[PDB]
Amino acid sequence: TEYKLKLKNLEKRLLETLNNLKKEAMNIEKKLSESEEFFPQFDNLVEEYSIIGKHSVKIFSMLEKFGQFHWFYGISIGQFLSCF
Repeated sequence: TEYKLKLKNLEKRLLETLNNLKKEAMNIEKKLSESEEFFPQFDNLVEEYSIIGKHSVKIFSMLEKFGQFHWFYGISIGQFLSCF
């Protein structure tokens, strides 16, 4: 985001430095080319976390049903993350 904004700023400034223009353009191109294989390897990882999550939301729900049962057995989500 900051590179594309600064690139537009450099382009309007050049309208009213081509070396650093080309270098930041190459930097912009590289921080994309490396985003190509990063995403399918990123999102392929989390299946470990889906089995984590489906248990986590069930555990919190069970403690919540203990909280609706008796007024003393209350629990917040902040305490769940602190214990996590």
